[PDB]
Amino acid sequence: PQITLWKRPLVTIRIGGQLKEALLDTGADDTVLEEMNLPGKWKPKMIGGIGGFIKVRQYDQIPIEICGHKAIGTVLVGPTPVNIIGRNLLTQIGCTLNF
Amino acid sequence: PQITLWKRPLVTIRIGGQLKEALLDTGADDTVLEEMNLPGKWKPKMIGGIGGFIKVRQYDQIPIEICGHKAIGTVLVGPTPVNIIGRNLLTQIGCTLNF
Ligand SMILES: CCC(CC)CN(C[C@@H](O)[C@H](Cc1ccccc1)NC(=O)O[C@H]1CO[C@H]2OCC[C@H]21)S(=O)(=O)c1ccc(OC)cc1
Repeated sequence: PQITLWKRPLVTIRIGGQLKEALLDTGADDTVLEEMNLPGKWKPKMIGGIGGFIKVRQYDQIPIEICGHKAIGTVLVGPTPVNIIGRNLLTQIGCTLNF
Repeated sequence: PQITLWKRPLVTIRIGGQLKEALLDTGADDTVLEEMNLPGKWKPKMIGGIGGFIKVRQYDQIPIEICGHKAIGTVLVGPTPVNIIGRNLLTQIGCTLNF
């Protein structure tokens, strides 16, 4: 599809039994999801943006379905105000910027 | 151009005869540049990111040429981690997401 940017590029994602709305975010290196209790091993990390840093938990090889497209990779979980699909998964679903 | 996302989508922008590198950031509503001087009236504003809120200076109707595409719009100046081109200007240059 083609997503214009008149509004926030929010799309439906699935992670296990949770459907969430998430931003397709070219400015995000990594995917950052709102607090959720995912199974498996993780490692602590700090990520920085406008305002400073937040602490997140890094989970690897997590399958995520983004608008029907399959992805699998690292997801960072922590107290973000919005779910963010970053470049690590955007590439996997074939996403480009065009103008 | 078509821009893939295996690398950060950094582009050269022209603003006030200066060349800067800025990140095409679909997860940003607003264009926010690191501390710089711009002419004219500005308004104090606050904006929030992943790490909390910051103070910025809001400049309206500023020309920026992004990859040779002309925009004229609002530019926020303040302590962002990196120069970002947000949706307010991405829309002006006809940028869309495609997958
Ligand atoms: C370092 C570049 C940029 C920060 C500039 C990175 N951010 C992604 C942005 O797209 C966030 C994504 C974001 C969106 C909404 C809320 C928090 C974060 N947008 C953002 O801060 O936009 C601000 C400018 O416009 C405003 O509109 C939205 C918030 C304001 S991020 O959320 O902080 C972030 C995401 C992933 C990541 O992985 C290492 C590290 C940081």
